[PDB]
Amino acid sequence: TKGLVLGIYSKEDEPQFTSAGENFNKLVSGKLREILNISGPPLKAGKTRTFYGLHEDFPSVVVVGLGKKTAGIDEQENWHEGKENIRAAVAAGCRQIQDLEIPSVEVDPCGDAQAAAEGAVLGLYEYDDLKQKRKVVVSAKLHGSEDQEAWQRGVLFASGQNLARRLMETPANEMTPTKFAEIVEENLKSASIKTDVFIRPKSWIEEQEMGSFLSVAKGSEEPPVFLEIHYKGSPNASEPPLVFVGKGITFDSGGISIKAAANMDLMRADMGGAATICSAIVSAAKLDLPINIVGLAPLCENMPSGKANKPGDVVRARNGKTIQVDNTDAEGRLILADALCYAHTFNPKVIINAATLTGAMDIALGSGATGVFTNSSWLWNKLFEASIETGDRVWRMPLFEHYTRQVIDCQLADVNNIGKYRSAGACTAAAFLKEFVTHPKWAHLDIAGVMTNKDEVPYLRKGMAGRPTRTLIEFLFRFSQ
Amino acid sequence: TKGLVLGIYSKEDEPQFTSAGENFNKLVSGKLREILNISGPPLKAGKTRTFYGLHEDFPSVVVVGLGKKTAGIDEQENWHEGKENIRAAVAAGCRQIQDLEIPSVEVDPCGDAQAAAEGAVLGLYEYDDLKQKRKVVVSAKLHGSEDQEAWQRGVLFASGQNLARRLMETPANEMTPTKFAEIVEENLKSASIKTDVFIRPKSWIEEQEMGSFLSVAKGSEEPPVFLEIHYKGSPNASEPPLVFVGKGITFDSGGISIKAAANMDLMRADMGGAATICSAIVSAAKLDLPINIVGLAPLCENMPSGKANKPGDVVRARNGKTIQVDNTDAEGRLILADALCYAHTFNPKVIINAATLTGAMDIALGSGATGVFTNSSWLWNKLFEASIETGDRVWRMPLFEHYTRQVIDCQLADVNNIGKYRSAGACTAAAFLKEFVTHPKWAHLDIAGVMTNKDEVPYLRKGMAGRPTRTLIEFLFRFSQ
Amino acid sequence: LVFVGKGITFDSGGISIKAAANMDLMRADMGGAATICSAIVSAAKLDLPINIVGLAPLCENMPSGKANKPGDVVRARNGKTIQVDNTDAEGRLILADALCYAHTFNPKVIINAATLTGAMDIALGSGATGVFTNSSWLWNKLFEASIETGDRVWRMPLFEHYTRQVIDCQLADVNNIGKYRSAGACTAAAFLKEFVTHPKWAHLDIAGVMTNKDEVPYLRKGMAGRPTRTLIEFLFRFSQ
Ligand SMILES: [Zn+2]
Ligand SMILES: [Zn+2]
Ligand SMILES: [Zn+2]
Ligand SMILES: [Zn+2]
Ligand SMILES: [Zn+2]
Ligand SMILES: [Zn+2]
Repeated sequence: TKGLVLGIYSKEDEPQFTSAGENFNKLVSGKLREILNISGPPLKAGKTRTFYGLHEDFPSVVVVGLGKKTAGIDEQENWHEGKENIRAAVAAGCRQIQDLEIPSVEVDPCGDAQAAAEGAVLGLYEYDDLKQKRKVVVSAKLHGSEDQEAWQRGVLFASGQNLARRLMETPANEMTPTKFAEIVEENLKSASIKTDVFIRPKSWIEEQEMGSFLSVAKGSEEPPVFLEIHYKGSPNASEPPLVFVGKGITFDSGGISIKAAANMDLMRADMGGAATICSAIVSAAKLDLPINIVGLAPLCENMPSGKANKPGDVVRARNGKTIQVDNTDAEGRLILADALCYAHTFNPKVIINAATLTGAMDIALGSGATGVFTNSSWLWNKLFEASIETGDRVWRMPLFEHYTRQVIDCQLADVNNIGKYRSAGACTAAAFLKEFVTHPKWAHLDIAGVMTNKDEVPYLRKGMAGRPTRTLIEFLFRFSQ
Repeated sequence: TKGLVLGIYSKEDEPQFTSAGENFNKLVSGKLREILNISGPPLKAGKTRTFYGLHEDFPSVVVVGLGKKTAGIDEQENWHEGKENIRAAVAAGCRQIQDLEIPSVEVDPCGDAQAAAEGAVLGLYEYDDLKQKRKVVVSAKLHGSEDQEAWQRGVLFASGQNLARRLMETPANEMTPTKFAEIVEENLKSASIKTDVFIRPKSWIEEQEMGSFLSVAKGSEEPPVFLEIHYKGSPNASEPPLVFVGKGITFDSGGISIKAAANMDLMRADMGGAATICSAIVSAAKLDLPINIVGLAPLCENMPSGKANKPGDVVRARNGKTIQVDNTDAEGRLILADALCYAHTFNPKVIINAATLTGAMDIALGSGATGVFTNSSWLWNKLFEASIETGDRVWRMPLFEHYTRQVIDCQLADVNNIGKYRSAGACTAAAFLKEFVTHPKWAHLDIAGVMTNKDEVPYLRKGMAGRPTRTLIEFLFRFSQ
Repeated sequence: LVFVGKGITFDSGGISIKAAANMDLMRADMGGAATICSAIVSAAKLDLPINIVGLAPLCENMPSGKANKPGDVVRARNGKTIQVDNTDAEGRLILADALCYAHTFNPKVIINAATLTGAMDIALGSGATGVFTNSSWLWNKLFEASIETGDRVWRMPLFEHYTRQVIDCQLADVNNIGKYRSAGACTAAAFLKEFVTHPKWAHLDIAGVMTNKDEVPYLRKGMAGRPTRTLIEFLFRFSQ
């Protein structure tokens, strides 16, 4: 059987159906509006109502509130409101169809086939892999034939996100460093033949003088990996690549500066930064975006042991700078210090890194937006514009020499791994990373607060969220224009 | 005797003196450069060197590094760098003159008499009032006669700040609610005859239905006050006023949600918001700025007792909204809810409030900038521009409906006093306040992280800092143009 | 004369793991070895006419799958069993064997130094290092030595009162931490008394004089090296 998701707008006499809803109402000789009318209150945005037996092929029709037809970019909220309405409403419709165990659903494009595809595929996603109680996986399809490219591009963007949620969600004993490197490799090679994957072993990592990455890694028995992803999509094979770097800690216990036990299981998602940048690169190659992109993810685990990093140790990063490890839980900093050095080798046009770096970001913006520190207002503008379309917001945070001073604490080393005071922890972790970039166009995104979803963005179940993957794909999309 | 502070720029053969330094070098027949040269390394920004006996009237000459003569607005740091250099350098020079107990100092204007006045008067400030060991108070004067208005306007701006540091620093048993109201009254009436002060007692406050302010206040024995300050500086006496509101908690213990003991003494500065907006209004009236300004500061103490607010209580704000007090330490929120209602009575052109609201602001930006939440980009732009001149930065933080949802937790009341989750505490405290403003141009400044100085801004001793008072005076200055 | 020094090169706490805050300073838990070895290098540069042996057990204290467990009973070189109730009271354990071995040398005097206890820091907090000694003659020579150097010593009690607190049988002859939290410096020293039979032993607890901030003006802020000159000066005068 099929289910049909149909949208309507908020209230004229009648609140308007979409063209597809209106066309369905004519095909059932006015029944759909009749029952909608005797059924109760007008549906508002994100609200659904389900009707049965109106048509032989659609035993379940779910009508969904899209909000005001007029909705556009909201200057205060910094997103396109209308598309947010369409993702929210279609996900709520689709999820009613899966609770009735119906295996396929025709979705009305609602005026924007791309965001309706994104609502349906985000909305229906689940991670029930290691459970014996799995949900019915239903397959969403565009209702109609008129903008199947826009539907399929949304399908594409919502899967990139879903790959990243899956990557993040999987338990750390399953998603080890080589296992993640293998999933990404497999996915990237299915995306395009214009790809190259290098799963670099410890041997290579130590030939590259990556001392601060290697010192995080040694306290675990799990072999680290340096994952080098290439998408050569430019016609000019010598066109300078954009490089994405991502913190891939596959589990963070804290090391010897050990984490509290409460809710420590969420640190399986400390490789969110690698999940995010690698999924956006798989999507860019599926999209055959005409640009060269390198992806760099140092993968390792941070564990207490008799060979772990000790508070006070001084390690040497690939640029020769010494780093005093004052707290072993400020490990991503260390990892990214070498990876951001290596990023420069590629002669990049742009360097963007992503990391679940700091609980300070969560106290600061708590999932309303991911924080970005950038030395370039041009980069800031392109990322900000990219998030107005996706609804997955970005908010700029300061790169002031003020926070740098706080981490240039000599004592034994050139730089300290944690700021001198507790204040502005996101700001001093970003200033730490500035010490390893000499590039005029670098952006640091702190993903820690947008790592999980509970109820905040309606089209995502409660779980690891995969954010800001579509802001990154959209940024690449527009850049390759 | 007099001391003379003279500046020089960083390195040509010779690093250049200012006109005044160069003129002094000619008056001592080349001695000053001679000794500067045999004395050691070239002074860099903020560095000083002191020379004795070059001239009969100036037994101590302190030469001060101004940095690069070319310094202007820094696009990355968002301030005028050169003026920051001049405040820093002159304060370091002036403080050498006070450590030698010299009672007067001629200060070179360094190309910007206003910032050199600001360095000297900020630099030399102290709060030693209740000590028997007091510092020599030296008197800084412009070296020369050429821009005595620019010198005196800086004197004016730096005193407004110093009034606010003094207000903040004083122990809470001395700076009670009527005592603060009396200091401000006295200062405002010395500033202009175009002023009106209303120290409103409890009787008035309860006739105005200010239930959420009154419920914070009742747990202390100290009578609360509502301070209404008017500066009628406009030619049009019916010109709509700008209104400034400020949290005046004179000591915050936490109430029944009691604070930890460690460093609780700093909550004598929880009236920083009232200190800041009242000092800027005293400065605006000294400056005879042609605008109408009302200042509103609810003053009270937050103490545990047998009549204190209890976690879970529901109080009624002046607009009739009920507020569930889930945590009694989120009291400023409550106080400001009534004051921001009353602000609307004045038919204001602009509503700006300031509050040491949240330690979450300190985790977020930690004294690199004060955070501002505003529903208007026009207000944001004027405040941001104002802080480029003063060096006392502002950084915009988001007013998203996302944080509103978190505080619209019904349960017993229309709004909860703390957000549902711990995340984004600054953002949900600001969204709480949005619930009490209907004005299209409101700005909320969270002053909590810029409350203290340790070493971060060089021209301020370690202590309560009085920030962002000059950003506010400067904003008023430009608005009255 | 034999000098013994705790050389823990990093102390994490083991399984009784330290809090994260400021744990980097435990790189200085070998301060006791640093102190006694530097004084012996100085005594030989000074060609002091005496025989000096220096003994420093050096190791690291880390959590792992083979680390000491709270409750374990280990056997010291004199055959006494020691119940390790808390793995962060490790220097105690280390010094127990080293102080046994010290006796082999037939020494005139046995002095050990250790950053043993944060309880010393609560007690005297860098105004002086604490010394527990069964001899007033040793106390007098060390005290006089610190009048010259300015790097003070303050005597702390070796009462059988604190011994009783650590003679808690339960599984072992001696427990590694005192029964109550009180007098932690005093019960850690009484623990060590259980391994000395020599009539002239001094225990110096160096924990509170480990760092300098502003307290003694001629030292920058950092690890301070105290009480090294009190020890050199004591040797100097002894060799007279
Ligand atoms: Zn960590
Ligand atoms: Zn981490
Ligand atoms: Zn409070
Ligand atoms: Zn407060
Ligand atoms: Zn220990
Ligand atoms: Zn130890």
